[PDB]
Parts: sequence; structure tokens; C-alpha cells
Amino acid sequence: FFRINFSRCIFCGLCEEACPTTAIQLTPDFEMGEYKRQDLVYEKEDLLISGPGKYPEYNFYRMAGMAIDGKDKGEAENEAKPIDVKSLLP
Amino acid sequence: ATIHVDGKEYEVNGADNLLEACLSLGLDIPYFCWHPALGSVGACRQCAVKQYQNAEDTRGRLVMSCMTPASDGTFISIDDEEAKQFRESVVEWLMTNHPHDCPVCEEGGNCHLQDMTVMTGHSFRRYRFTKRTHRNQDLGPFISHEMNRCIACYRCVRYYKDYADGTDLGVYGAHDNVYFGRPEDGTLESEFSGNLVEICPTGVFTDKTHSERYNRKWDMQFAPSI
Amino acid sequence: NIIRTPETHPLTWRLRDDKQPVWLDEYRSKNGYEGARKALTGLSPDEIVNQVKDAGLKGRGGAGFSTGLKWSLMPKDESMNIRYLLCNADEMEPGTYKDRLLMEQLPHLLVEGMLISAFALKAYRGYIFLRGEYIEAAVNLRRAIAEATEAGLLGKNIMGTGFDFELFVHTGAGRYICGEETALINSLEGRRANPRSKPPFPATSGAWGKPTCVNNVETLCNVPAILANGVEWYQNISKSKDAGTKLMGFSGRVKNPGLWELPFGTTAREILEDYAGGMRDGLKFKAWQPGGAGTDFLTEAHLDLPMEFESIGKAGSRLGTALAMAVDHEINMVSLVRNLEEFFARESCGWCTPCRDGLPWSVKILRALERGEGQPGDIETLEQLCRFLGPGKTFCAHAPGAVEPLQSAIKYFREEFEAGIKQPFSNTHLINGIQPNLL
Amino acid sequence: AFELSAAEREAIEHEMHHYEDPRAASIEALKIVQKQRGWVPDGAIHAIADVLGIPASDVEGVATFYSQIFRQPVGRHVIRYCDSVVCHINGYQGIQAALEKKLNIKPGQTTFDGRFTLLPTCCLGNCDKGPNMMIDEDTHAHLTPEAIPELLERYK
Ligand SMILES: Cc1cc2nc3c(=O)[nH]c(=O)nc-3n(C[C@H](O)[C@H](O)[C@H](O)COP(=O)(O)O)c2cc1C
Ligand code: SF4
Ligand code: SF4
Ligand code: SF4
Ligand code: SF4
Ligand code: FES
Ligand code: FES
Ligand SMILES: [Mg+2]
Ligand SMILES: [Mg+2]
Ligand SMILES: [Mg+2]
Ligand SMILES: [Mg+2]
Ligand SMILES: [Mg+2]
Ligand SMILES: [Mg+2]
Repeated sequence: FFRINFSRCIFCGLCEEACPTTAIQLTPDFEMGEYKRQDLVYEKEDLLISGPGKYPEYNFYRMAGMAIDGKDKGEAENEAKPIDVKSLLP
Repeated sequence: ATIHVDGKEYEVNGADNLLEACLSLGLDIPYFCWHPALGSVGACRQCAVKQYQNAEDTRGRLVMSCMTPASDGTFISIDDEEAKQFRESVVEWLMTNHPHDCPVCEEGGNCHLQDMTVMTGHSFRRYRFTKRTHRNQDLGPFISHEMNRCIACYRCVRYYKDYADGTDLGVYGAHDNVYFGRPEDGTLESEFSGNLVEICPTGVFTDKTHSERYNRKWDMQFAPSI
Repeated sequence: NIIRTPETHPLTWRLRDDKQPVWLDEYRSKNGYEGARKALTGLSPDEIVNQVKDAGLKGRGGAGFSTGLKWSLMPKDESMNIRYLLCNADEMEPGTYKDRLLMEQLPHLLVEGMLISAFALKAYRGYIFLRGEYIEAAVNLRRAIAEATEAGLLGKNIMGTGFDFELFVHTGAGRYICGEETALINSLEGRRANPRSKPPFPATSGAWGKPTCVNNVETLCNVPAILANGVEWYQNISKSKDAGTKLMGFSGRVKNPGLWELPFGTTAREILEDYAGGMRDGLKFKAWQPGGAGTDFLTEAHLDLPMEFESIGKAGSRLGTALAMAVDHEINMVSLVRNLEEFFARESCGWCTPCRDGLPWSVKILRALERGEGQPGDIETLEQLCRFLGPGKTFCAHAPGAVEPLQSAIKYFREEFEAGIKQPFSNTHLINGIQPNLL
Repeated sequence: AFELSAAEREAIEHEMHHYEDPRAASIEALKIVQKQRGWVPDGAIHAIADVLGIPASDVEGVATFYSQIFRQPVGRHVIRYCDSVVCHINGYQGIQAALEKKLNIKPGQTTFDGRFTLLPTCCLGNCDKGPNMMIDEDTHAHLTPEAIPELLERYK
């Protein structure tokens, strides 16, 4: 779950600056002024946009070293195929 | 029992190494392979401090703090430019092969390698070539295994085998392809294997029980319990 | 050809002409085991050690340390009655082939030298830590041990005096790091061949926690002649400050490669052109390494200095196994140094970071430089590796010597290294929405 | 499944009393087991560890440290050429090209049918004599790219 209290957010942009995966960004559009203040707490469903935002081609998991469904151990960016210790080569 | 660190003169136990004494005095020397319970081995080479003599030797020699006896007539300098540069280059060599995954590492804000990388003042990558990668093992239902993040400091093996007498964990391979894990996938037999999650300075061995419901160290709320 | 005589050629003198080994009968015939008999029935320990210290024998393995001091280091107390003497027959150095000759064609020489040295040291067992790729050498050594055992030269009561000295052979798997003095001990213990920190020296605590003196093959072959002919004779072979004879040779594309026994004061040019013949038919001299791979390159100007420890040590290089290699003009220096650094990097162990993690970086930089994909800051990164891998920064001496040919080739031939830098340094990949930090 | 033969177990037990510690016979036990089968199977690790008295982790560390204790299936006649400085100078590259052109493989692979593995070796300690190579236990020096076929035809 992702949850951001928009009754406290001052829109500083420090969050977007800290995100190492470019997931969270500040886009030019304002929140509707809610009626109850409870409805100003967004819970991922609201926040998750359909698109890549400002940075179009960056893929963190293409950089990471751990394996996911897409990439195996030696398929990251600037990485070598894993040499097994039981190899024959010296 | 009276060493000179960067001009200052301290009083230390002359029966322990210079890393132990300098850390007891409050000074800051980086070190990966020393542990105050597993003795000192000079493997990582990361606790280098310049050592002079005669109190007027202007050209000392780099030597590892954890391996020098810290005797009486000892003159060292943690902040020497050559010592600083060597300590920095030593972490740079470790960073040559590291995996770009701090965000997904089980231990961010809790990793000793991050501490020492920010401590040696290294924040620029000159390496350009590929990194070595490794396949993981299934070590049990307790601790995970990510050998991509290993810096080969030998703490796991030293603890697990020479300290806790484990008999089912060791080191394999050689020449920058070294490997630390079980001879085959399977659960770790030692009763005291959990301590590998904090003995290992990197995020190679991290417990699964916390990895399932994870939260960074800062977010945690502790209290002294038994 | 060379006229060998027991006076000037103590080692290579008995070697029969047809290259076949010299077995026990022919060896004893040519004054074999006379030195061992003299030492066992006319001397005592603490006297053979002093005879070896006064003769001035020095380590022939490459270190150059005095053998008499090495043996004196042993503790003097009869509470330690279990001591070991390990011969370092593991001869892995890209350029040394001198122990092959000795323990292939003269196994009894090494057997007798080891017997004398283990009597001097009060050691009850001796392990010939063999290479593994030496098949004929192992066969001959075991045959010589069996002959000397059957003939009384080995076993419980060796020729009257009470001295057992059982002698074994250990043909190991192929790793160059097991040649190290205190990694050989680990490998003999049956563990991973990782060096050990000194102090304690192997002399006080060595093989299995017992005392131990590790000696090369030629050093131990030197001893039988010292004892048999006298200490003064060995002292006076030639007027150099490194007493005795040495196996020197020139490798490479010379007209007659090999190794010979020389008076340890011979100029490197006297080996290249008088003995080895010189460069062959159209090749021109460019550089040379004195000793095995792991010693500094030297140009043609350094070809006239005498082959001894102090001279070549002051010339920048170091005399190792004294088996030179001649590199002719047609060899690119970057390709040669890459071929050396990839061996020194793949042949290492994993214990210390500077070696394990910095030698591969130099290998990759050299591959990029020889492919033509070098970048600014490469040679300045290689030079930083020659200072931070030097002696004291690494756990053992493998990297300090591994990075000697690199710096020594940079010094003399920087042009061939610069000629590879043909790229603009770039390391990032230009993420789209981020503006790069300029310079 | 793996179980130690009688000859190799007897040889290991005879080697175990050449030393003060049984562990010291680990490299020789691995070399015996490899001599019999050409490589060290995954069960041989635990078998040797049970014979000696040391754990399988130590035996597996010893076996994967040293380069001549094969832990992967290797053909017969494991060709090992030398590619070090003295040979690099004498032209071991032509020798490697003519070898991997005739075997139709790359360094580190078996051919097709389980003969003629191809490996590089550190140095064969026979430098003054041309580019060298070992086939199984025979050292072949003064190698020429012309004589690689006839020299390989001797091993069947
Ligand atoms: C990396 C390394 C490899 C070595 N390899 C050998 C070797 O292959 N053969 C050898 O005799 N000495 C070798 N040595 C030197 C030994 O450590 C030791 O000094 C020598 O074998 C015996 O000492 P001595 O020269 O006084 O006889 C090597 C040293 C190092 C650091
Ligand atoms: S911009 Fe982000 S970091 Fe700043 S107050 Fe708003 S949500 Fe919090
Ligand atoms: S081990 Fe430490 S430095 Fe390495 S990726 Fe994980 S958090 Fe980052
Ligand atoms: S696994 Fe962890 S403790 Fe073991 S060598 Fe690697 S970094 Fe050190
Ligand atoms: S320098 Fe360090 S890593 Fe290299 S062989 Fe010596 S101990 Fe091993
Ligand atoms: S902590 Fe001293 S060498 Fe690693
Ligand atoms: S370099 Fe090949 S035989 Fe020595
Ligand atoms: Mg203490
Ligand atoms: Mg995996
Ligand atoms: Mg897995
Ligand atoms: Mg493994
Ligand atoms: Mg950990
Ligand atoms: Mg000694």
C-alpha cells in the first residue's frame, strides 16, 4: 500500500528528488479541494498513473543486480554472466 | 601503552591491535574483516593507517591497523593523505563489482558497506567494465542469500566455521570469483546461524522472516527486551 | 661447449650427456653422498647450520634471503622434537624452468641435500612439495627415494647415527600461489592455499604448528657440495658478494635458449650473446626481465650489469630466479603486459582486496588498451595500481611482484600504452529526463 | 548416486598416514578419485569427506580452489596448452587457433563425444622449448601449427 497525506503535503518536491527509481513525481495539476479532509489521503489506487511520466525510458530493474521474472542474474546492464565455481577454466 | 595518533597522544592497552585501540578511543577507521569476537585477519586491507617511527620519520609506511601490536613507541596517523587515498581506493575496488541495488537490498540504512563507502569519501565511479555476478543458494527458511553483494571479507566463514563450528559453510573458488555459501542448496544446520545476518557487513545473508514484512531501519521502533 | 668440472660447476657437473637421469650407483660413483656422510658422521647440528651460514648460501627461490639465518631462526629447545623441512619443488613462474632440470636428471642430488639440511635442522620428515605437471620428475624422485631407502641413505637408522628423516613427495594440483613460502604450508596441510601473515614465521610455528623451514630446490641442491668440498671453496668460487654458483639462462626468441650454471657475477649480456647466442636471425632486442615473470623490465642499457641481487635491485628491477626472458622488438608491450597481468590476476587467491580486485581492473584496462578502446585516465589509473599494490599494501608478495612488469613497461614504453587511448572518457548512459552534471 | 570404490578408498587410507593430520591427504584423495573417473563427481566430495574426517565444505573448497581438480564433466585427453609470457612470445596463439580449429570448440569445452577437452594452463615450466602443451600426462614441446593434427591423432 502507498499512502500520501495531502492535508500535510507542502509540495516541496523532496520526495521526487529522493526516489532512486523515478517512481514518484510531481506533475503540473492540482488536487481537488475535498470536503472531509479524510478524502485527501490518497492510497495508491489514486496515485498510480498509467504512463512513464517525465523520464520515458528509465528502468531501475534493468540496472539492479538481483533477479526478477524479466532478467536473470547475468542480464542486467553492464554485467557479466555468472561463472560457476565448479568451472574448469583457471 | 602510549601511542601517538595524528600528533595527539593517547594511552591504550598495549596488548591489542591498533584498530581495536583506536576504536576504543573514539577514532574512526574503516574496517570490514575485523570483528571484536573473531580476532584479526588482514584480508580486506581496508583499515590502513600510516605508521612512522622516531617521531620524526616523515615517510612512514602503510600498515593495517588490525594487525599491528599497538606497542609503546608507536607513531601512526589515521588522516595521512596516502592512508586516506588507499582506504578510499580500497572501497572503490569493492565497488567495482557491486550490484546497483541499494533500493532493493534488505539492508539499507543498516549496511556496513554503505557506512564505510560514505566514510572513506568515495562518491564517484571510474570503473567502466562489467561486474561479476553469482547465482544464489537456498539456505533455509531463515536467512536469504545474495552472493552478488559479497565483498569477500571472510567474516561469515570465520564466524560460522572457526567460531561456531558449523561444518556446512565455507569458501569456494578463487581469483575474484570466490564464493561463500553451502556446498549445495539446503538449510543451514548450525543452531547459531542467525548471527550471519549481522556478522556479514553486506546484504548477502539477510533473514527471510523480516524480509517478508520489511521496513527500513529508521522506521523501526526498538526497546530493550529479553 | 662448456667444460664442466666439479670446481666451477658443482650442480650441473655430474649431469650425464644423453640427458638421462643419474641413478644411485652412478651418483655415488661421481662422489655422491660423500657430503652427507661427512655431515652425518663427522659433524653435528648447530655446526652444519653455521657452515651453511658462513658459506654464504642465499635463497635461490627468488627472495634472496640467507639460508643460514633461515635455519638459525629455528627454536633451540628439545621440548619441540617434531620439525619439518619442506622443499619447494612447486615451480610455477612464467619463465623459470630450472628445478625441472635438477630434479629430473639429478634426483639424488636433491635427496642428499634434503637429508643434510634435515639433519642440520633436527627435522624428522621432509616433504618434496612437487608441482603436479612434473610427471617424469615425480617418477625419478620417487625412484631415487626408494633407492636411497633400500641402500641405507634413508630410513630409521641412517648410516650409524640415530636420525630417521622419512622423505615423502606431494604432487599437488596446479595453482601458482602454492609456491609462496607460507601458502605452500597451507596447501601441504590440505587446505586452501592462502598465505599466512608473518610473524610468527614458519620457523617457529610452521607446518602443523611445529617448526618448519621451507627451501627451494636449488638451495637445497647447493648444500651437498658445500659440505663435501668445504666452506671456503664455496666462499671463493668467484669474487662477488653473492657466494656460490647459480642456474642462469635466457628464454624467449634467442638463438639457443636454455639454462647454465654461472659464477653469480656474470653480466646479463654475457649470458645473452655468449651462451644463449643472441636474438635470432632478424630480430632486434627490445627489453628483458631478469628472473621470472614478476620482475621489472629492463632496457638494453641495463644489459651489462652483473647478475646479482644488489646490482639489479639498484637498477630498479630485482633478480628473481635469474632466468631471464628476452623480449624482441616484434612484441607489442601492451599485449605482453596484458598476457602477464591476466595470469597474475587469474592465478591469485581471494584473500586480499588489492590483489584480487585490482588486478582484474588492470587486466580489463589493458585489454581495452590493446583493442584500441582506451580512454583518458587509463594509464593514470594503471600507475595508481603500481603504488597501491606494492609491498605492504597486500597480504602476500604476489601482487607486489604482479605489478612490477606493468610499471616497468609503462616507464620505458609509455608510447605503446598511450597509442591505445583513442576514446573520450564516458561512463554514463544519458538518462532522458536528467540533465548531466557538466565539467 | 556415488560410492567410493575399494581401490581408491584403500589408496586414500594409505595416503592418510603419510601426514600428521588426516586432512592433509585431501588433495591426494581428490586426485585419486579424479584419476579413476576423469573428474570429481558431486558425491565424491561427501565420500572423501567421510573417509578423511573433515566436512564436505572443506573438501569442496579444496576441490574448487585448485584448477587441476575438475568438478565438471571433462572428456578424455584433457588438452592443456600454455599461454604465459614465454610462450606468448614463441607463438602459442597460432597453436591455440590450430587446436580450436581442429577440435571445433572453444577453450573450456568438450568436443562432442567426450574426448579432447581444451583448457589453458598457467605455465608448463618448459619455456625455453617453444610453445608447450600437455595432453593427459605427456608434455609436448616445440609445438608447430602444422603438427597439431598428427599429434592429436595419437590419442583416439
Ligand atoms: C607469489 C609467490 C610465488 C612463489 N613461487 C615460488 C616458486 O614457485 N618456487 C620457489 O622456489 N619459490 C617461490 N616463491 C618464493 C617462496 O616464497 C620462498 O621464498 C622460496 O620458495 C624458498 O625460500 P628460499 O628462496 O630462501 O629457498 C614464491 C613467492 C611468492 C610470493
Ligand atoms: S512533496 Fe513529497 S516530500 Fe514534500 S511534503 Fe509533499 S509528499 Fe512530503
Ligand atoms: S549490501 Fe549495502 S551497499 Fe550493497 S547494495 Fe545492499 S545496501 Fe547497498
Ligand atoms: S558473504 Fe558477507 S560475511 Fe561472507 S565474505 Fe561475503 S560479505 Fe563477508
Ligand atoms: S596479494 Fe592477496 S589476493 Fe593476491 S595472492 Fe597474495 S594474499 Fe592472495
Ligand atoms: S579490518 Fe584490518 S585488514 Fe581488514
Ligand atoms: S610460458 Fe609456456 S612453457 Fe612457460
Ligand atoms: Mg584484547
Ligand atoms: Mg538464482
Ligand atoms: Mg535460488
Ligand atoms: Mg558451490
Ligand atoms: Mg547481512
Ligand atoms: Mg624458517
